[PDB]
Amino acid sequence: GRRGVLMTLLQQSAMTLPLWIGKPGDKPPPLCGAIPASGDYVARPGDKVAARVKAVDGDEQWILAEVVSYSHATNKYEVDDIDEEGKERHTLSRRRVIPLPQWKANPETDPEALFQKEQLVLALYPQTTCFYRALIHAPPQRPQDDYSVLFEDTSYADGYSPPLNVAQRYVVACK
Amino acid sequence: RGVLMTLLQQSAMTLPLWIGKPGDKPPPLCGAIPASGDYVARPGDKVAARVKAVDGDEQWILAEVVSYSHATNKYEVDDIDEEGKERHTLSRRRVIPLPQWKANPETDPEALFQKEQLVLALYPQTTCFYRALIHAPPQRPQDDYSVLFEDTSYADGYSPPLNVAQRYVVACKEPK
Amino acid sequence: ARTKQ
Amino acid sequence: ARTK
Repeated sequence: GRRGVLMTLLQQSAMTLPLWIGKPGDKPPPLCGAIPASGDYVARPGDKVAARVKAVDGDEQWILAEVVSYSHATNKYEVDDIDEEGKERHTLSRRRVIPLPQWKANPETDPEALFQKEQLVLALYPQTTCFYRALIHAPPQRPQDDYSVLFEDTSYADGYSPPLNVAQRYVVACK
Repeated sequence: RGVLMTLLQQSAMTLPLWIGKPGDKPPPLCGAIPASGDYVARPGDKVAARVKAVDGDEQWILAEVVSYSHATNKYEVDDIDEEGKERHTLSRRRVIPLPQWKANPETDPEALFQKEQLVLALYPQTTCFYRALIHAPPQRPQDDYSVLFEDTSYADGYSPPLNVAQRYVVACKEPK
Repeated sequence: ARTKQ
Repeated sequence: ARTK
């Protein structure tokens, strides 16, 4: 059903993220791990993004989405929710779209392309398709590993969740 | 040397704030916003330049672009210290453009580096860039970043917080 | 989308 | 260049 479909989709996208394999001298490119997109970057149809969308009842969420189009006439994206239950294709300004990384960084060769401990990020929360503010708790040690993060969470007396794991595909800058 | 530092500090000071307009986003090279894809720095622009010494040692230095050649896809840059033989011919990936505007904390905090971000930062009283973590972004238009430099002379590997101007903090293109 | 509950 |  829907719940299984969604969680499978997340795994597919996280696992298939290619690892950046440079040779001596090469630097990790924009959109490898934590390396930001170039200024004026425009994501392509099919690219995964975090997209800041409002509901009809007003609450803003960063959702997992895919680019459908970009109009240079209006400087707006169209994006589709990764969930089929999200029946609205959203028109969004650039500041409402964060491209997900297109490579994983290998901690063993390019650790500068990982977020540092205690950096603020947006991260996909487990069992959801949405991104929320978190601090990095630990970077991945090996290419297969997730980050661990502490989500901001007001249900905890100290305001943070326990460490929760999030794949490199699903951790982006919070600016 | 004294005069050099005076000019360098003035260059940090005179970097204009991006004012922009309400409703707008900051341009490439405002503060931490990266250069556009396939950007070529212009003659006279300030850059961090990665210079390989004859013995192989690699150092990012403050420099000024002299030219760019489509023939070779290389820059010439001049070491800011203007001393001896100042000129270097360098690949594009050895040149990071410095910001062309200060990001105003009061209007464009999204264009500042954030706490714990790894950066290359100009070390005080030098013309060289080194790896550092952001300790605090500025909160006033005129204020510096506070950064912790990597520094092996400390047991814990980091300097106390040191101030570095927005002109002189860029994305970290250097392995440890 | 599925949000945090 | 002036180094640290």
